[PDB]
Amino acid sequence: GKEVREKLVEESTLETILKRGVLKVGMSTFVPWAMKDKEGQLIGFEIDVAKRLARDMGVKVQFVPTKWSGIIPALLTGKFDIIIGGMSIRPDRNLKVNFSIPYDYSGMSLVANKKLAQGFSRLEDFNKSEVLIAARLGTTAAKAAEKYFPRAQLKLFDDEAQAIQELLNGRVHAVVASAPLPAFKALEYPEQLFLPISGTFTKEPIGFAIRKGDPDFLNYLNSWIRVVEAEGWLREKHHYWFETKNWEHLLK
Amino acid sequence: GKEVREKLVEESTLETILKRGVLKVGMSTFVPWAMKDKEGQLIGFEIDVAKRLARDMGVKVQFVPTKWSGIIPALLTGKFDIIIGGMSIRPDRNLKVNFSIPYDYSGMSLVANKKLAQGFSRLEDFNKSEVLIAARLGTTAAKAAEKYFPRAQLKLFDDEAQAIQELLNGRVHAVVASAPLPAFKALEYPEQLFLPISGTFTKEPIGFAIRKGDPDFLNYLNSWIRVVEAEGWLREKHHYWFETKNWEHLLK
Amino acid sequence: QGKEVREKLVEESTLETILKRGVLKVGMSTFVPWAMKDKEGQLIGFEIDVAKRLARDMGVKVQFVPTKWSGIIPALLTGKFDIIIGGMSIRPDRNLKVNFSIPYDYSGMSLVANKKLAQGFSRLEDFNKSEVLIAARLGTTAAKAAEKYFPRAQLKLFDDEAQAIQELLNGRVHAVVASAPLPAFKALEYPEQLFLPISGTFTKEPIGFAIRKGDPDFLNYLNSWIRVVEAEGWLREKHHYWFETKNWEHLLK
Ligand SMILES: N[C@@H](Cc1c[nH]c2ccccc12)C(=O)O
Ligand SMILES: N[C@@H](Cc1c[nH]c2ccccc12)C(=O)O
Ligand SMILES: N[C@@H](Cc1c[nH]c2ccccc12)C(=O)O
Repeated sequence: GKEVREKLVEESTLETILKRGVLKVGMSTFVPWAMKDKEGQLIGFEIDVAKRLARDMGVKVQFVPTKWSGIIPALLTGKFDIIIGGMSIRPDRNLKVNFSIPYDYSGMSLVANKKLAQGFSRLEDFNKSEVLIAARLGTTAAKAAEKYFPRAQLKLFDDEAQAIQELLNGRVHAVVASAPLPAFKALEYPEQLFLPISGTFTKEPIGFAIRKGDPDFLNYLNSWIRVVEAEGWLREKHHYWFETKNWEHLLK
Repeated sequence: GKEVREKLVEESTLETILKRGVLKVGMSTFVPWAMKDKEGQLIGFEIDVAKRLARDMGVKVQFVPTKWSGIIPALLTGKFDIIIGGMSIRPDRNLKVNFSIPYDYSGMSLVANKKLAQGFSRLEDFNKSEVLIAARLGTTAAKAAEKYFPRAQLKLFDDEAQAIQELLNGRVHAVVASAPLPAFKALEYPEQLFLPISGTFTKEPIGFAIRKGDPDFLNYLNSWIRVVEAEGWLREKHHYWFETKNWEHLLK
Repeated sequence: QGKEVREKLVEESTLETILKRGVLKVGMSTFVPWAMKDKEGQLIGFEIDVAKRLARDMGVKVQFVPTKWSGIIPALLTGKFDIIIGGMSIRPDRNLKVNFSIPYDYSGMSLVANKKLAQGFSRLEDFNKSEVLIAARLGTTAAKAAEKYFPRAQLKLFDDEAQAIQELLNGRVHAVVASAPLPAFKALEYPEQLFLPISGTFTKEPIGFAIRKGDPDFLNYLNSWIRVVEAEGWLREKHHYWFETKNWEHLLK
């Protein structure tokens, strides 16, 4: 009279984590979401979120850096328990994984090369056949480039630094990427780069991704988000990482 | 040692939809939530919601128009996968079906007959035993009439146009219905009708209804709502259908 | 057939257990004005009102199972009742064993101090000192808060609230830490001995129902119910009545 329900509880990935004593977290490099610093340790907003979640669960944390384009297959094949990697909740991804409630929000922005894109002042100036746009492979930045600049030539990169180097070198007109990356890079490299428009042109809820059939793990993650949101801690961390450069000299 | 969990995933109605290639949606006629255009094809706020959801799942959409009084039994016996019908989340209904998070909010309003309700300037003027009120059978409008005008005689109709026609004919004092229907009809027929009070006297979250034991389908629907809400799409659609009459030329 | 596991999960929900019994069994503990016995001998308060409307909207009777707070989660786990509706803060350590609804209320921590021992105190830091003795209820988030915000002070955990106040009045502790509005009530009650050194609250804690795990249908029902009564304004009206007025005072005496 209770077997099915008890078996569902036992098979939760939350129970797998508790038995192992370690939360295994899949993520990828996006500055300042997650990145290796000069001491060789991972830091960033997503790292702070994952480290606190592990601590509040009473377990150790282990990070499993993964190629972003293969991060969902890695979750599905059990390379880790959870994606904490600044993943936008999306209905195509949700076919394969389940999402928590949002713990952050992001929006898409654009940074441009001063010589190639001189005089460009509007989104539509980049939606032309002769314009080359760079974005990160497998991300919502690529999807936004296709949606808002469909006539542009889109060039995808599996590495964030390789994409910005193309822009610095004058090989593409713009990089499309989540704020605050475009604004930060325009301020970092004013000799080569500029920010044509302030603000953002998408609004994207960010959630944890976990494997399906696990309502108990979802309950735990959503309850955890609600508590640290009400505490003001997510706002504090969002401001530190995305609205200051106080962490800048931790990096190589 | 994970059969129960793997079987729950396989038995989700989300997987049933994906393998069929078609989302089957139950709904009923309420202008402008869902109604036939002059070609005989369905249009409205709820139709647009269902069409986007199906498209974002990668499937076709098939509408199953249903008598509202039997729409939950139809869901339970498998006539369709989901109710996208402007349904208020309610605890009695929740005994039989599960509800998504809200994708819309509505509120109750009243439109009155000028001759029978001459002088009725307040809501309490309609809470009298000599007053007759019409409402749609099986809706929260019928419940609202029972709660806020318990002394009045309630006349129920399974057809929206039949109810407003009784009001137009001077056979009832008022129709209780979700905004914007009362305001729209008072502006459409000022010779017969008037709106004694602006604004609404209920506030009702609107949710999808699906069959129980399906946490995976619930996760998908709620994550979808969060994405299209943040995009501003639900707001745009709510404004077009419920705050303008720009769609009237599609009807007749 | 082909839906066996799913149909069994539906049938094994505690929601169905409640509907078949015809009665909702609610675990709670006595905290004024969350839940308390009035002078007619009946339970009243914010949590009682929430539980009574939930039961009525479910179509069942309600039965309250008063339980000692430190043992309330073990009592839920062993089936002494169906649900905790007892002002319980959603917390990650508790969530290891039970599941939580979305929030139906929020609380924040406060503090009530002895006038003689804590004369001149006016900030949180004044109480964070080795000589300061602080009391908090065992097993509550007041104990966690005292540990976090007053780590240097000597912490006296208790489970007899009346005895803790007796010690605060005779000056055997400097302050009592507890969820607002209770410290303010104790201060506004005994203005000669006690006072309220800090205005407002220094935590923000979402409050949720707690239920046994593996029950996504019961969670859906509880969360949908909260959404409806929150939209109606009813929860905020009940929060105001119990926690921001004393209109209920003379039901007690
Ligand atoms: N949210 C993006 C990933 C992302 C995070 N930070 C970024 C910065 C730039 C480009 C992409 C990103 C996605 O889900 O696909
Ligand atoms: N929300 C109502 C249905 C509804 C939508 N639009 C309406 C207009 C008039 C009356 C009822 C309705 C319900 O759940 O019952
Ligand atoms: N929210 C507290 C319980 C509580 C409610 N009201 C209180 C008043 C005093 C002390 C504790 C409480 C907890 O979960 O631990």
